[PDB]
Amino acid sequence: NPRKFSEKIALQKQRQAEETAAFEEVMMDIGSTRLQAQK
Amino acid sequence: NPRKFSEKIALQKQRQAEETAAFEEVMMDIGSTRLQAQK
Amino acid sequence: KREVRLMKNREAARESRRKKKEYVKCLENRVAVLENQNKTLIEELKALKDLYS
Amino acid sequence: KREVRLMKNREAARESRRKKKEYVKCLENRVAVLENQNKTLIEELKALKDLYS
DNA sequence: CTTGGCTGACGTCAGCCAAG
DNA sequence: CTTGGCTGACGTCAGCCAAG
Ligand SMILES: [Zn+2]
Repeated sequence: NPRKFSEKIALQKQRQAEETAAFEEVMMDIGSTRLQAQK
Repeated sequence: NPRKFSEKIALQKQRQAEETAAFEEVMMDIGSTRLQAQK
Repeated sequence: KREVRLMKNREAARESRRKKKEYVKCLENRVAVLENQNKTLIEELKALKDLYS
Repeated sequence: KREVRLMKNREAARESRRKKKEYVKCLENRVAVLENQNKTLIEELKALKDLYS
C-alpha cells in the first residue's frame, strides 16, 4: 500500500463513499419489496 | 476508549468474532430460503 | 545549511504525526460505519427470511 | 537507580511500538473483513429482491 | 496520596521512492 | 544517478490512571 498517509486516507474515504453509495441505493427498495411481496 | 492497546485489540477481536458469528449463522439459511420460496 | 536541514525535518515530523493520528481516526470511523451497515443489512436479511414463513 | 529508571522506559517504548503497529494491522484486517461481509450481504439482498420479480 | 505501567508528543537518524 | 518529501524506528520526557 502507498506510504504517504494522504493516499491511505484517500483510499479509505473513496472506498467508504462507494460502499455507502451502493448500500444506500440497496436500502432504497425495501418498501416496494414488502408491498409487491404481499400481492 | 481504554488506553492500553491490549484492551483495544481485545475489543476489536471480540466484536469481530461476534459479528462474524452472527453473519455466519445468517448465511447458513439461504438454501432453505430459496427452496421454500419456490414452493 | 545543516541547521535548516534539521529544521525542515523537525517540521516534517509534526505533520507526519498529524497525518498518522488523523489516518487512524479515519480507520476507526470507517470501522464503526461498516459495523452499523453490517447490523442493518443482517437485520433486513432476517426480516426478509421471516417474510417467507 | 536513574539509569535503570531510563532503561525500563527504553524497553517499554519498544513493546509499546510493537503493540501499536500490531493494533493498526488488526484494525485494517477488521476493515477488510467488514468490506467482504458487506459486499456479500448486499449481493444476497439484490438476489432476494430479484426473487420477487 | 504516592510508584509504576503505559502511552502520547517531540526530536534525530536512516532510509525509500519518486520527482527533479 | 542524485536531492528531497516522507515515513518508519529509536530514545527521552511529561503525564495518566489504576495498582500498590
Ligand atoms: Zn510514533
